[PDB]
Amino acid sequence: GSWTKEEEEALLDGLDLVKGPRWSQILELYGPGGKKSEVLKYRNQVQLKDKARNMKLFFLKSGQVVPAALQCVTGDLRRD
Repeated sequence: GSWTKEEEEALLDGLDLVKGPRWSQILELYGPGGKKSEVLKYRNQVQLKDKARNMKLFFLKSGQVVPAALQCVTGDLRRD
């Protein structure tokens, strides 16, 4: 359920590397058999997308800087 700090860092690094909200490519890097590591092996594409939106919402709602990697996550950030 809840994410570790390492998982959150991997999602942000993945977004930076795949140059956009390309969730399957993040799992090529960090998912099961990931090229970099398996730190996101238990998060599916639906989970990556929702977490990226929730992290962007967290920075916005707390008045903190949105990292460049999350600026490509656009549109509605509300939970389904």
